Amino acid sequence: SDAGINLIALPAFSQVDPEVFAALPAELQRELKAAYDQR
Amino acid sequence: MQIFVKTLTGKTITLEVEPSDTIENVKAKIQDKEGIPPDQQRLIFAGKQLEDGRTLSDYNIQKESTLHLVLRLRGG
Ligand code: NI
Ligand code: NI
Ligand code: NI
Repeated sequence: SDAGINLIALPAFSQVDPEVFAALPAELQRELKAAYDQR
Repeated sequence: MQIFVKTLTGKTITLEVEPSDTIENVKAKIQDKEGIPPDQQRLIFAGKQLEDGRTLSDYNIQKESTLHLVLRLRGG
């Protein structure tokens, strides 16, 4: 059940709005890129 | 006034706020609509991560502005 956190926090890669990802700080971007590669 | 909160998908959440509202107050309104605890919410404006103790006017967030919402991943 603990898997529910990332089901909401990390939407499918194909659904990410590029303009939203670009508005994030660089550290947040790297944190998200790293999390998507571990899926 | 009205502001917009927007996730990684572009999902948009409309909020009624005042410039004196703190960032914690905004995350509380977000919890009322989305059911996400405020500690797991990260709000971003002008490329910077916003601090809960400050207000919208402290960050020069005016009417019809867009804040970006990124939830915390598990563990963090
Ligand atoms: Ni977009
Ligand atoms: Ni939602
Ligand atoms: Ni807080």
